[PDB]
Amino acid sequence: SHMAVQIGFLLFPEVQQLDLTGPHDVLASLPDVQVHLIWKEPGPVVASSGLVLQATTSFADCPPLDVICIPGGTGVGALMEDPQALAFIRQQAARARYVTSVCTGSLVLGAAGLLQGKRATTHWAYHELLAPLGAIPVHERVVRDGNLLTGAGITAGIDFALTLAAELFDAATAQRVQLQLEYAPAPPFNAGSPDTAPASVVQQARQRAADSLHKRREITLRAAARLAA
Amino acid sequence: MAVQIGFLLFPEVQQLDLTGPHDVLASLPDVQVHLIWKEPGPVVASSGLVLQATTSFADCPPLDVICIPGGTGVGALMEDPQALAFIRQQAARARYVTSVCTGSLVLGAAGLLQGKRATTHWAYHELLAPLGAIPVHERVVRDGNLLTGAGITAGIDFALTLAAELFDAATAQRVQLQLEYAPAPPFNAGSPDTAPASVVQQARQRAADSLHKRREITLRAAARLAA
Repeated sequence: SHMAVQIGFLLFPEVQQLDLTGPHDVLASLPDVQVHLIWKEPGPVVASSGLVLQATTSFADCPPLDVICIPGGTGVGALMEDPQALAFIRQQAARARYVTSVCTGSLVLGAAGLLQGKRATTHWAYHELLAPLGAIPVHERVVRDGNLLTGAGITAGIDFALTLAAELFDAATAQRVQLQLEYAPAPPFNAGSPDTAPASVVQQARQRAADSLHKRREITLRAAARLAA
Repeated sequence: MAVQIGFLLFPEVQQLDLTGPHDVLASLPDVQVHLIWKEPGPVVASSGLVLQATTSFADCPPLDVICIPGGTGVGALMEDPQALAFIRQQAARARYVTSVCTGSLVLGAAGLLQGKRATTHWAYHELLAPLGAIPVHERVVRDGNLLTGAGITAGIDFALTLAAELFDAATAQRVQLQLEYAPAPPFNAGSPDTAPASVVQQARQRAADSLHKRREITLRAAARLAA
């Protein structure tokens, strides 16, 4: 309808698609919502896995949003130094009801200056990069600070989206969607956190992520210097 | 030698049934993931999200794993002889024949649940028995090389279960940690067993028209298997 809640996801090259598609299917289940997938131009955008998604609107044509949501992925390092994307995020965040992210999407909110003095979370492996962007880093899976809501790594998007649904509507509506989703998780292993995974598994992951972390540290301190000037 | 994993991608799919498992399985070493429909190109999910089929039925390589997601669109597939024939063709040699949520009703319409333990979405569970299944109220059910997941988000638990079978526990644990899959749902309403009675009533009231239309399709599909 013309009175729909306007929800926008930034869709960028090398996005982690589940950061976007998990929340999308939760929020698209709510009454009279319009969901936008936003990039520089409408058209195909390839996720890090090779899954092809389709942007529905340009930055220029995007209507004022009730909710803006920034997903994470390999592609976040480019976005943290993209003046056009950061300008769009700051413009929309001026008047949004909720300014939101999942996973390393919060590093993009950080680069835009929107985490200064604010409680935030991100993916467990990249949590150290919050403090240089002015955030109060919180080791919780969904973190609220006023109208800012951030989710932790990838699958936290589902927990994040049900939390947001309760704020947009009410607990009864969020619970109905949870039941329609049959979201009563029963993971076959207990390795979802660095605190519970076998030590060997946490070590192999920190070994894998080390190169990305050192590259994102340098981008993060360049982004922090631009907020300082 | 790469493990070939194929998802059926059909109009009015419930996209999270596909995209959850896709991001888990595409994280594994030595895999190639296909999104299969009658022709490559755009397929629109029930939410209006546009996905892209990568291959036709004809160009699809022999699959190690076939996975059928669910959604509003399964009713049409349950009476689509081309889709059911394609599924039977791949099921013949596939190492694993699989589904998430109401995707198991399509496996049922294809004749692949006869005498097998299976699950589906809680609201449509009564439709498994007429398609020949032994209905099991568990979130991931394995019967030989058949693995079925329950409603929508069960696809993530299903895919980690499958990952351990294709590779090993350590490989599945590495992916679970990369996905930070340590769920903390803000409510306890994911099952009809735990949700408030008012919430169950409203979910059953929303599903009723879909369930009646699917009761009718199911009994036509069962009658074809019998004849």
